[PDB]
Amino acid sequence: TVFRQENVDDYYDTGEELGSGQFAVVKKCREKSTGLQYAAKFIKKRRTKSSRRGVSREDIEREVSILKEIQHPNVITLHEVYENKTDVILILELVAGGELFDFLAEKSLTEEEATEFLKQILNGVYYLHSLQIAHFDLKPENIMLLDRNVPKPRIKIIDFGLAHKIDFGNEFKNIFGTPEFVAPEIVNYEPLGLEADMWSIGVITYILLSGASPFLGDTKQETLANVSAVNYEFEDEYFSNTSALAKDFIRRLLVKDPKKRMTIQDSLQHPWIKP
Ligand SMILES: O=C(/C=C/c1ccc(O)c(Cl)c1)c1ccc(O)cc1O
Repeated sequence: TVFRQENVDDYYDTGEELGSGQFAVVKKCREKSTGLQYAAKFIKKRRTKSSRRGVSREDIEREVSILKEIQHPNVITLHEVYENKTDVILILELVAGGELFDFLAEKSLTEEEATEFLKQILNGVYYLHSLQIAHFDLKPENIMLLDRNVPKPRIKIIDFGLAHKIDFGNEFKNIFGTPEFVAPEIVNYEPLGLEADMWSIGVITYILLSGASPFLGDTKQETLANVSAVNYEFEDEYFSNTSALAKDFIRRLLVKDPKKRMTIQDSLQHPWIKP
């Protein structure tokens, strides 16, 4: 599938950089014809078949195909896609209130603050899972706020670079996500489904309530070994005034067997969440 091959600079002006990774950079931008503002994600293309630099066209097309399907308050909206010899450029909804990763460093959250964020994450994931889309990269870096200067900020899941359609209940591919947040089946290179996202939600919830990462080791290999062994505990110093029901919610997500883990619907009916 081909994208718009006019020069993006003829239609947009770019500004502040919003983020930067191994194969992508995201810049704030403004569409010349409308004055509306967006985030432009420049993805470096692979230059040869057998290369390890850049992103394969199959991977780029999968991300675009998923973004084109989704429209929900808690996920980004794709506006346009351009390309040239070097890059695919996704023009995405601008979310300018900063990361969930940065806003937490300003403050642990109370259970009310945590559940206000968490309920929005669960709503966005409920939408994705209803469409059989696994995100495969849920972590604070990928959760951003629309406006951080309000008491209950609204959030959006802002990237879909590892997301996959799960039309057979599982997909058998390597997911090189962040060790602290990936489920045991990712660590063990097993078939992957929607359940992997629910594990990641459990990790996010643990961090929201405590400020501490449940599986983090001193090296990536230690973190991955901790995940596979489900080597985590609730430290009293961090959880002494956290409710038992909040711990129960986490405990039912950080479950090695994906079939025994809470689903997204289970998580919305769990007594900590259900109104
Ligand atoms: O920084 C990133 C995300 C940014 C962002 C910020 C505001 C927005 O509205 C939108 Cl859509 C995205 C990023 C994404 C993918 C990747 O591979 C590497 C990265 O660094």
